[PDB]
Amino acid sequence: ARNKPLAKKLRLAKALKQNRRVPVWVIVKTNRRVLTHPKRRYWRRTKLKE
Amino acid sequence: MKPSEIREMSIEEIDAKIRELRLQLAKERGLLTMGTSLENPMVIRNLRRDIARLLTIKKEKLREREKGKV
Amino acid sequence: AKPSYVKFEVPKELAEKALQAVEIARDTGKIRKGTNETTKAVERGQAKLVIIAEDVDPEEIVAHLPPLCEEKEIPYIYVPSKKELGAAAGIEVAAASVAIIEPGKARDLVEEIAMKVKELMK
Amino acid sequence: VKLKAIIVKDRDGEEFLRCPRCGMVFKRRKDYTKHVNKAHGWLFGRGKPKGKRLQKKYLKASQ
Amino acid sequence: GMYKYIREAWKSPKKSYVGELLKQRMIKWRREPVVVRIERPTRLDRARALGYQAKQGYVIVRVRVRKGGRKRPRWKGGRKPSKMGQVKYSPKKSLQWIAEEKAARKFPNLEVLNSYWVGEDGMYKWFEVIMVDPHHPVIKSDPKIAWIALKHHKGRVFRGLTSAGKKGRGLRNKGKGAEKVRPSIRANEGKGK
Amino acid sequence: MDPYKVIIRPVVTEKAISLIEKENKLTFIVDRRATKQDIKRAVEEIFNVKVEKVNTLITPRGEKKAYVKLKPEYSASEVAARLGLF
RNA sequence: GGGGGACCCUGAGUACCGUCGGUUGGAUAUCCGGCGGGAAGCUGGGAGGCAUCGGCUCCCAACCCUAAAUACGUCCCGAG
RNA sequence: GCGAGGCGCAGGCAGCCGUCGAACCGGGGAUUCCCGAAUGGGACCUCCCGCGGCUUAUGCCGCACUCCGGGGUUUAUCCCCGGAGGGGGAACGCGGGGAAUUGAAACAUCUUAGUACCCGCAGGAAAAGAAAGCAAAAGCGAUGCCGUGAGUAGGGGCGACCGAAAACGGCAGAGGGCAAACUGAACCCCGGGCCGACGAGGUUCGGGGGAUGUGGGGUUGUAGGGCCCCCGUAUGAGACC
Ligand SMILES: [Zn+2]
Repeated sequence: ARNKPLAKKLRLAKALKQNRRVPVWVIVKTNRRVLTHPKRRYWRRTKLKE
Repeated sequence: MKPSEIREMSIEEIDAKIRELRLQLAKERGLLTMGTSLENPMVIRNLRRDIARLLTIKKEKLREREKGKV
Repeated sequence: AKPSYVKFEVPKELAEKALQAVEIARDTGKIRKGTNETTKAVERGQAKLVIIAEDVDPEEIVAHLPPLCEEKEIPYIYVPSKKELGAAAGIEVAAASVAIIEPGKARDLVEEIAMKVKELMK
Repeated sequence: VKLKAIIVKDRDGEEFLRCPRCGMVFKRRKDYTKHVNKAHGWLFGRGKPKGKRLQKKYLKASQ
Repeated sequence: GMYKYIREAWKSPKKSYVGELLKQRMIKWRREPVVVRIERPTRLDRARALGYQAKQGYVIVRVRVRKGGRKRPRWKGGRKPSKMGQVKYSPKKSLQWIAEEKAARKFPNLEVLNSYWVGEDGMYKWFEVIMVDPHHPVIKSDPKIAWIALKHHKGRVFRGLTSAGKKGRGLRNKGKGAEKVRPSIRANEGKGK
Repeated sequence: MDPYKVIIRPVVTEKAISLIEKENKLTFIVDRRATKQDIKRAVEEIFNVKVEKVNTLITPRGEKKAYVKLKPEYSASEVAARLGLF
C-alpha cells in the first residue's frame, strides 16, 4: 500500500474519478430520468475489483 | 479558421500558427479553472479544432510536395 | 572410403587423359552428357567409352553403369570430380556420367585409355 | 461453350487465371491459351475426347 | 533410362547392393536428428513419380519414427472391462502419415506433397518427404504444382489430403465396401474406419 | 517530448500562488509522459527564462504536476502576469 | 488428319497372404493400423459377398487438380 | 446527394458552427496512446531497460523464434538482401484421441456412442469427384444433395437393440494434368534495357536454378501412347490474351 506500482495507481485513480454523483444539470436535462449510475462506490462497503 | 485560408499559407507559417494556438489553448485552460465569468465557453473547442485543421492541412501539403518531387 | 560402385583405382594421369579425351570429343566428335543419355547410349551399343564420376551421391545414380558396360562389352573409366567432368563436357553444371559416341580427333587417346583399363581391371 | 479465364487470387494476393472447363490455374496467359486449346479443342471439332467412356458419353449426347 | 534401374535395385534391398548400402546408411542415420533436410532424394524414381522436380521450391526431408503401435495412458476414473485396454493398440494414422506431420511441424512455411519409405531396422522406420514452398515464384509459374498456392490448400497433410492421408481415410476403394468412406469420415458418422 | 506539447495547463490554487510569490516557483499540469528535462526545456523555450530546478509528482487523479523554480535573475510573477494568473 | 509394325513405355516394401487391436450391417463375405513375409510388371494385372479350378462379364490401383446443385448464420432485406 | 438548420442517449445554462452550403448521408483520405500473435530485452502489476545506422539536434529506421530463395566473410550458422508462418472467428467443415450416468427392469458381449469432451488443420464454404466402379436376358457411365429403396438385406447374452447400399424418380451437370517410352538446355525465376501502346506479345544482358534432367511430348484397356514406315493436309478453320 505504501509502495505502489504506477499502473495500479493509475487504475485506482480512474476508479476514484469514476466515483461521483450525477450532475444536477444532467438530471434537469433528463427530467428526473437519470438519477444515478452503476459505478457509485463506498470505500468501506463496496470494494474495488482489483 | 477555414481550410482555404489555412491552405493559403506555407509550412513555416502553419507551424508558427500551431505553436501560438497551443500556447493560447494552455492559457485558456488555465483561465477556465481560474475564473468563473467565461464570456465564451467554446474557445477551447474552437482552438482544438483549428489545431486539428492546421495539422491535417500541413500533412496534406507535405504529401503533395513529396508526390510532386517523386 | 571410395563408393561401392568404384571397381578399380584409376591413376591421376589416366583420369586427366580421360578428361582430355572428353574435351576433344566434345570439340570435334560427338558425346552424350547426362546419366540418362549415357545409359541409353550404352543400351543401344553406340558408346565407345564411358566416363563415371567418383563423387556421386546417392550411388544409385550410376550403380548400374559398371555392370551394364561389362555386359555390353564397353570400356569405362572413373574420374574424381563430377563438376570437372561437366565442365569438360561443356555444360555449366556437374555431369555424373558421360559417353563418347564419335571420338573424332581423340580416337588414339580413347583406344589407349581402353587398353589401359582392360589391362588394369577391365 | 466459352472458355474465358476466371481471375482467382493467391495466398499473397497474386492473380491466377482459372479455366472454367477443368479448373486448372495458371500464371501465364500463354500457358492458359495453350492449355485451353490442347485440352478442349475437341469441343470445336479440333480433335477427339480422351477415354472410351467419355467418347461413348459424347456420342450419346450428340445423338 | 536409369529410373528403371533404380526401381529394380530398390525392389528388394536385401537382394542387391542396396542391402549393404542401407545397412551403412541406417548406422549413419541413427545418430542424426529425427527430422533433417537432405540435399537430394535417395530414391529418385520414387520422388519423380510422386511429383518431385529439380527446381527451386522443392526440398526433401528425412524423418525417423519408432516402430510399433501405441500404449494408452492409464485411465483415472472407473472403466468398464471393454474400455481398459492399454497395450494392444495401434494408431489409426500410418507411420508415414505421422512422419509427414512431423516434417510439417518442423517446416512451418512449406506444404507436404508426398513421401516414400526409405528403410527400416527392428526399432526405427525412415521416410523421405517432399515439401513445396507455395510462395516461390518458380513454384507459382509451374501449372503442374501452382495449384498448391491457393488458400484452401493449407495444412493438407494435417487435414488428410496427401496420399498417406487418403490411404488412411480409405479413399483408395470404390463400390462395395466403401459406403461409409465418401464424402468424408465425419460425413459418414466417423464409422467408416 | 516536443515542446509546446508538454504543458497542459497552469495550476492556480492558493498553494500555487503562495509558491509563485515566495519561492519563485511556477506550477504546471503537464503530460504524464514528459520527463524533468522535457519540462525544463519546454518552460525555458516557451517563456524565454532560465529554469533553476524542476520537481515532479503524479496526482491521485492520474495527472502529472511539475513545480518549476526559476533562477533569481528571472521573476515568476512576470510570467504569471503574462499567463493571466496574477 | 488417317492405316501398318515384328521395337519401347504404362506408378513397390505397393497389391496381396498370415496374425493381432480397433471399427463396421458386412455376416468364414466392411474399412483402418501394427508386426512377420511379399509379386507380376504389357507374352501384364485386378474385381464379380467362404476358398480354389474352368468359362463369361467389367475394369487398369499403388501420383495430382476440378466449378454447379449442399451446410451454417457472428450479419442484412422481407414476413408472421 | 439533401437544402436551413445543427452541437449523441439526454426536455438545462452560456455560447459557438452553418448561405464561402453545415448537421445528416454514399465514397475516398489523415490522425490512430499502452498492453495484446507482441516481435530488440524484461515484467509481483498494460509499466520499464538496450544495441547498431542516419540525423547537427529534435527525430526516423533496423534488431524475436522456425524456415524458403540468394550474397559475403570471420566459416562463426556470424552479417546482409527478398519472402513466408504465428493470433482471432457465433454456427457449419476436415483429420485424430475418446468416457460414464442410462437401457437391457440386476449385469459382463451389447446399448448409451464414434456421443459429451480433448488435440490438430482450412474456407466463405469445406470435403468428395472422373472407375483395377455398378451390375449380368439387358446394360449404365465422375462427384455431391433430395425422395424412395427400408426398419429391407444384414449384425445381435440372435436378448435389449443396432442397420445399409445398388437400381429407380429429381436438382445441378464438366472434365483435365503428371511419372515412363522419345528428344536433349531448345527451359524457369529475379533485376535492367529495347520494340510494341503504357497492355498483350517479341527480343537482349547480368544473377540464381538446371545433364541426379529445365523445357517439348503423353495420360489410356478386345488398349493408349512413344518410335519407325506409308498416304493425305494448312491455301483453311477455330480458341484464347
Ligand atoms: Zn481447362
